Amino acid sequence: IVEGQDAEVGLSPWQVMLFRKSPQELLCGASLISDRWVLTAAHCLLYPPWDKNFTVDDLLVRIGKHSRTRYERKVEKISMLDKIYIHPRYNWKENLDRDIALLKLKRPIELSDYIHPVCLPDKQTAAKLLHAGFKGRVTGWGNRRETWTTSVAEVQPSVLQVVNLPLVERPVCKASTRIRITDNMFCAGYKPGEGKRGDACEGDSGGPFVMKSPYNNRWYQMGIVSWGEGCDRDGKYGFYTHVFRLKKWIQKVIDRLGS
Amino acid sequence: TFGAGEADCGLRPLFEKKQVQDQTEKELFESYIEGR
Ligand SMILES: N=C(N)c1ccc(C[C@@H](NC(=O)CNS(=O)(=O)c2ccc3ccccc3c2)C(=O)N2CCCCC2)cc1
Repeated sequence: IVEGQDAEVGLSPWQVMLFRKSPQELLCGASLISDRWVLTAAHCLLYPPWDKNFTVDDLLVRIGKHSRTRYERKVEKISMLDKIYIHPRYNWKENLDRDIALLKLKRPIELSDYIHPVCLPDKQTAAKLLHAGFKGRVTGWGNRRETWTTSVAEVQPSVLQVVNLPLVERPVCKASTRIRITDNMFCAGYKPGEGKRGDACEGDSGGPFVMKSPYNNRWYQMGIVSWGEGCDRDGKYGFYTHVFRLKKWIQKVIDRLGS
Repeated sequence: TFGAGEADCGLRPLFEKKQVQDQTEKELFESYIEGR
């Protein structure tokens, strides 16, 4: 996260990280939506151009973390995945449309102080919170800046990163990229002029965009980090899976294949 | 202690349930009421 802060401990309990098992590697963030269902972007799993097609046995989910480096005895639950579900209409060969995926653990997790669900969005909360200028929050342990790929990249957060970014209005999102933008994504970050900066970057993909409701004082996931040109370039916005326009789906699979 | 499916949510333990507010929380709230 480009210009984030160090996060307060237990700040985003829903924060899961995907590792590849051997060789050990942070792959993506994700959110804990239930004690057995982790939400993530489709592209952490399947992007055929970079031969990425990750099997269920290739991955492992670290929940309850704060440090990126350290195994922390007391906080931390390592699960493994029973199923990897990716949208039929995930369109990699164009514009990452319907970039969502949903992972069933092998084993339910016991919630603790530090491991606790996101709310998914409802009609009223989507409609009430998703307005341009409203600030949401993106988190994760990924690159603090746009980097040339070396293995030890140096730019890697110690502690989980948080930033707060304004939702930007669709004409402006459309206008910032040649890539065809569709209705199930939204963009966020500052305009040129607005004094302030911020973005997600590599390895923050899959992680939450959350907003907090002043109704009932709970947090909901509005977005998932999906894509963008660079990290934190002028005139470029960060693009997020619109979780609600894929909520009609978000229900359906957990309730199709259910037991 | 109890188990179930996805239930109450979105209130963090060491914040909402303790009635404490985190560092950055106040930006989001200030953007909200600066719009509608
Ligand atoms: N908000 C940010 N600045 C941000 C967000 C996400 C990332 C990670 C993300 N990387 C990129 O989006 C690299 N930018 S990219 O090169 O402009 C890119 C690459 C391929 C695309 C294919 C379909 C649709 C859009 C595409 C965008 C990634 O791992 N992807 C897997 C490969 C396909 C692209 C996404 C980086 C930065």
